[PDB]
Amino acid sequence: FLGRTGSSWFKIFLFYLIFYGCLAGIFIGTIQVLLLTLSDFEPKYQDRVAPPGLSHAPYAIKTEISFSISNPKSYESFVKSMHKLMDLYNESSQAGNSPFEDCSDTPADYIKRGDLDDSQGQKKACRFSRMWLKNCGYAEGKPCVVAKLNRIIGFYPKPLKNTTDLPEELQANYNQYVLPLRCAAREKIGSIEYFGLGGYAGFPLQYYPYYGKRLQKKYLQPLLAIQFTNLTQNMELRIECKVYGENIDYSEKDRFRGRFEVKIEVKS
Amino acid sequence: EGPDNDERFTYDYYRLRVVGLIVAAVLCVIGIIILLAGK
Amino acid sequence: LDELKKEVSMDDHKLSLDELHNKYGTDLTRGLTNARAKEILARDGPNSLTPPPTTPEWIKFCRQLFGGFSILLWIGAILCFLAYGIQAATEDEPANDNLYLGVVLSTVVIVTGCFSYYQEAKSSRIMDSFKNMVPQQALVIRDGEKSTINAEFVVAGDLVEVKGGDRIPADLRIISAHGCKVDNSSLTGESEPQTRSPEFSSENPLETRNIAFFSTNCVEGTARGVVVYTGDRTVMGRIATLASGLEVGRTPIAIEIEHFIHIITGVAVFLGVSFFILSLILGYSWLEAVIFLIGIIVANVPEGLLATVTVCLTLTAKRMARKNCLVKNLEAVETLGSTSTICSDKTGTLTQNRMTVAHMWFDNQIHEADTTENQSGAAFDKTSATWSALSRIAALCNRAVFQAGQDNVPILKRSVAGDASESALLKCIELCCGSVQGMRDRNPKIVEIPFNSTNKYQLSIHENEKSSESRYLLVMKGAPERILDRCSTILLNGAEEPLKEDMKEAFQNAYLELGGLGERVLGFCHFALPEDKYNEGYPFDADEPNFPTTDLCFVGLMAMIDPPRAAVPDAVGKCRSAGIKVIMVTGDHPITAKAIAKGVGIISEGNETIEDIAARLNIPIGQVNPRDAKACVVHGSDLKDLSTEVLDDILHYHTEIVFARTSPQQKLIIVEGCQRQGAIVAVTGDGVNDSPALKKADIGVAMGISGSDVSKQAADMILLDDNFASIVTGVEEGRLIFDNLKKSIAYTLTSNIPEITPFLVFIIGNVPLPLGTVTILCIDLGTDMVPAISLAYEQAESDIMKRQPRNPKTDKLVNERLISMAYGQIGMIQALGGFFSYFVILAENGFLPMDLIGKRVRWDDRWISDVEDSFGQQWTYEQRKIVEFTCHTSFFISIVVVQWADLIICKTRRNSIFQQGMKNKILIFGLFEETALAAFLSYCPGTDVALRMYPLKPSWWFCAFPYSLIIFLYDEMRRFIIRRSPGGWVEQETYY
Ligand SMILES: *[C@@H]1O[C@H](CO)[C@@H](O[C@@H]2O[C@H](CO)[C@@H](O)[C@H](O)[C@H]2NC(C)=O)[C@H](O)[C@H]1NC(C)=O
Ligand SMILES: CC(C)CCC[C@@H](C)[C@H]1CC[C@H]2[C@@H]3CC=C4C[C@@H](O)CC[C@]4(C)[C@H]3CC[C@]12C
Ligand SMILES: *[C@@H]1O[C@H](CO)[C@@H](O)[C@H](O)[C@H]1NC(C)=O
Ligand SMILES: [Mg+2]
Ligand SMILES: [Rb+]
Ligand SMILES: [Rb+]
Ligand SMILES: [Rb+]
Repeated sequence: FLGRTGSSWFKIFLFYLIFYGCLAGIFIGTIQVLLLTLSDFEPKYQDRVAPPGLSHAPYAIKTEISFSISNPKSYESFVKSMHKLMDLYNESSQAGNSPFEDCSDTPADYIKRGDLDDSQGQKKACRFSRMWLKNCGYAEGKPCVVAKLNRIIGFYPKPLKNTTDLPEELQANYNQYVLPLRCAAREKIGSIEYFGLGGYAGFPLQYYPYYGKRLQKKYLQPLLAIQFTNLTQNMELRIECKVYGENIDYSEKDRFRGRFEVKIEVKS
Repeated sequence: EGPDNDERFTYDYYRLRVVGLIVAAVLCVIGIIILLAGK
Repeated sequence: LDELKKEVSMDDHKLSLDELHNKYGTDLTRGLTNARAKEILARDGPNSLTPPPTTPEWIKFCRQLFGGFSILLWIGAILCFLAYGIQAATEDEPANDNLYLGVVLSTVVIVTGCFSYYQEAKSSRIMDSFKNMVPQQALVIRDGEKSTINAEFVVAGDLVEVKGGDRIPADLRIISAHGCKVDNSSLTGESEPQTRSPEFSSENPLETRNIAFFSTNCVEGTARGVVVYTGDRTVMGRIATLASGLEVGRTPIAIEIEHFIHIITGVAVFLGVSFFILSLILGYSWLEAVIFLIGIIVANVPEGLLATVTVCLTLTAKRMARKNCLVKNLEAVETLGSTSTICSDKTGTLTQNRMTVAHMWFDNQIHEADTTENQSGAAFDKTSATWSALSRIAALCNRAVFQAGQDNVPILKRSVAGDASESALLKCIELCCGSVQGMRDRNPKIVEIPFNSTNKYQLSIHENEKSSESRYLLVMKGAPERILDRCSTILLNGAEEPLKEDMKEAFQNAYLELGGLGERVLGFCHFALPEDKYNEGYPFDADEPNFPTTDLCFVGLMAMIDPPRAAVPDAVGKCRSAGIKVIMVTGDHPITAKAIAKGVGIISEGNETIEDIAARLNIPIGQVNPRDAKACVVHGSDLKDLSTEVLDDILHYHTEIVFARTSPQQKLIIVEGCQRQGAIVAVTGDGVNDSPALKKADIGVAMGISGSDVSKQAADMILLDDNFASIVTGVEEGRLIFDNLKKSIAYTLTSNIPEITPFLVFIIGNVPLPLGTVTILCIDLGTDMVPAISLAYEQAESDIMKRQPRNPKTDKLVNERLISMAYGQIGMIQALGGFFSYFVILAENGFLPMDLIGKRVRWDDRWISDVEDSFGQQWTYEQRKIVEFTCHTSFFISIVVVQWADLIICKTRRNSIFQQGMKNKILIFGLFEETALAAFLSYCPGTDVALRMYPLKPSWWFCAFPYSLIIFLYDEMRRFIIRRSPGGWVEQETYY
């Protein structure tokens, strides 16, 4: 033929069949032992998610949400993702004492449901009403963005203490139980309005620590609705929403490390 | 610890780099020694 | 074009002096007119040689920039700029990826260009050396007056004059001469002075006395002649053009390189476009379809391989430089290993090029002297009183002297003023009797008759050094038979005795044997003149026989030859044991050529020519079956009337071939004949008459000390110490580097698979990219480099000089067996070890292997800063990317770890590491430096930006260890099978 005879062509097939078969069987074996060394409830390493990311619902083309108020299908793209998220926080999804629980309607302290063990059933998560998100189809004019803190197993978000000076200096400082979120731009051509649990501009600490998908399915993380009823129009406004805390840090590279990058433009 | 389990989300990448560079250097020296056993 | 120059020349030495003048419109006495000479100048053109048109270095460099790998890397470099252009227009990408990767790849092409350019070097100044043989000026007779002119202004027809010490300015017809002798070594390779006279003495113009040639010099006397040829039209000017004009051609090693380039280029374009369409079918945007292709290019092309080859060659050439063997062309480092036929000059190559005493006949006994340079033999006789009598004649009846200031150099190497035979005798006595000058001071010469053409002997009368005599001793030497007709007694073991027919017959026997050995034989005799008949003041007349020259006492015979170099016989046998055919090709006479052939082992004992059979059986040569003769001796005059097909039959039908009295073109023809049969041929030589053959040879080797400038220009290799044993070393080195290149190539190729497979699974699986493009270049250009080079220092696995020369048609540098092992077996195991570490990193950070399938869509989505892992955690864009790049880093390090084992297995093709050992210090160096580089690239701060290399946790380093070990075991088991059964299965499938 090309290389060899039929007899040789066969033998080279019988070899590579057994050979690659063995190699596949060995590869699988090493994957088995790897998995055997891992927990079902907690990942081996967590230093790469460490400082929590802050992500929002409006799917930004490039950290930007520009549209026209005087146009219907101009914002119907951002309403798709906005709906996708909030559709999960339905009351019909949170039914019965299992696996949900009514928690303080005001920001409270942490809740420990034991260890990362299966020695108990599904760890009961705090309910969250999308109805706590006042004012927010969504904002056809002047968007109503929804913030979110990235989930990390066993992470206890710790707010800053009012020992020294603060950006939003001491205003509504629920020091003990709220992780604040203050959006900014100089360039003050807007109108910041925050909505959340208990009416505070933060995340209620009663939703922590997260026990993971395996130990807490259907779990709901707290949301923080933000509305920009800015009196300006037809210009790119670089708005940055920042979260503050002891366990919260940022990076010049990762522009989502505990903060937002939104470029709103109501070009109408 | 409980609420004070910050060490869980931390890794000493600084020491690791110091050690890694020490090792790389020493392996580089060892190599020179064996090569220079005759030039 | 040069087929005309490969033919024997035609001449006009047969014409009379007068007749020759009519042909060139010339005067025998007055010479040309100033006007007629200038007319002929403009007509024929200058008496000069024009160098052939060369290829500029520009075109030479750029021709490498387009050879398979460079072509693919160019397509990659441009395709980078393509994707970059498409980006800069569509979505403003502030990145530098495609732009920088395009710059990097273009640099890789340029630098790789320098390496191949360095390897494909051609240092040739043939025509320049020939031009150095034309004198600046010549002496001509114009308008009846002699004047010096620019030699280029010399034309056919003018009257030229030459004298001892000057170069022949052009081909001349001798019309007048006085004691003129010439050095024709340019045409023959033999430096013994040849007389020139107006008389025609041979039909063959290269042998006649009435022609003098350009490229030669007058050694003594004076001559006048008419110019018959000028410039390019001279006999050796044509040789110049032939030699300088010959097409170089591709080396065996070069052909091998291009061959695997085709193979690897083939699989590259195959998988390249095979997956380019496979991606579009899967609905991949052309934006991405090209990005994947660039990666495929980088994965398939072994970026550092061609440069490795060059470095391995260079390092092998450095070792040979350290044995006095200079390599002018890096590729010639290997050709000697692939050589199946050596065509060797004799004089100054196989031989020392110095008349040396070989045997002596005295006391009715043949004695042998030591002919070797360094005198590696033993003594023959010292005791016999006869010896001292013969020794005295050899010293006394000798007019040769050592040049001043030689006392530092060895006797046999020092320059001597005199003819070759007298120098030989001088050096013979000086060696075994101490200072000859002393013997010539103790015995003052009073009268002598120098060797005469008519007398055929030379005699001398000396004052006997003996005090009790202080009388007159007569000594003489000459033609053995002439000396015999002047002897009455023979000095036997001390005492004289009558010359009976018995001893006279033993003389003839001794004389015939020595002459049969191709040796020049001289007779020696002396006579103690009677005291009473010769007073202490008796005057001797040298002009008229004033003393007896008959009834003298015969002392002995001495024989001499230009002997082989000490190492030559043994080197020839070694070449022949390695299955290399050795042919002699010489300008010298057949009797001498044949005798040295037997001396060095070109013709082995018992082997006969057709002429030998005929003489032994006493029958006509036509009655001899030529197939009964494995040896042959072909004279150039017969070679001339043979067609190439008939030359091919001679080459095919004889194992032991001697081509004697060959011209320079004839040497070229013999070389081409050998090549025509498909053989790789080496030429060894030292003369300008070797230049064409040296050029045409696959590898030409010139002698460094004895070699002429031309020969060393025409060669690929120079033996700086004239050590012929270096050929044996060269062939051995050549074979070793050929095997080690295979090892180094397999090693380099093996790591291609773990660089290809990640890109494929990226498409077919939709998982995060396991390894990056930049990461690949950190391997092929970084870590694999020193290890791959180090394989060039591997010792032989068996006695390589015991095997036959490789068949260049069947035995390739890269074959299917190499690809099967590197791509199909070992590289495949490396790929898995890479993937394993990849799955380990991701799973330990929360992304278990199961959830990875079909996630790249959301993974690469820059706007999704919340991807959910297996544990329900949410990752931003840059966070997951850090883990991904950490995956690139550990996959990279996995390659390094699996290359550890590969380096050790590529060490040997057959033998076990437990047999070959770990005595390669460069290899061990490679292991340490490779690991140091990898660690540095991972842990050095800032490398996460420039190369996207991230620090690895200690446990990460050990992921591929079980795969590294399986490689070592697998290959060790496999080779154990090879050795345990030379049959073929494992062998014919995987044996590189
Ligand atoms: C989650 O809540 C949303 C609230 O808008 C539900 O949307 C409803 O969709 C139905 C049918 O398309 C409409 O008739 C209603 O007007 C919507 N609102 C309400 C309050 O009922 C959505 O269907 C819910 N999703 C799930 C899975 O239950
Ligand atoms: C990523 C995976 C799916 C690709 C696997 C590719 C396999 C099928 C390839 C890789 C190397 C290949 C072999 C390389 C060498 C030889 C020897 C040659 O004389 C015949 C073909 C043969 C035997 C090839 C057959 C196919 C082969 C085994
Ligand atoms: C939000 O909606 C409420 C009614 O639910 C209305 O009273 C109020 O004006 C709205 N706020 C703004 C800022 O438009
Ligand atoms: Mg010679
Ligand atoms: Rb490669
Ligand atoms: Rb050559
Ligand atoms: Rb490679």
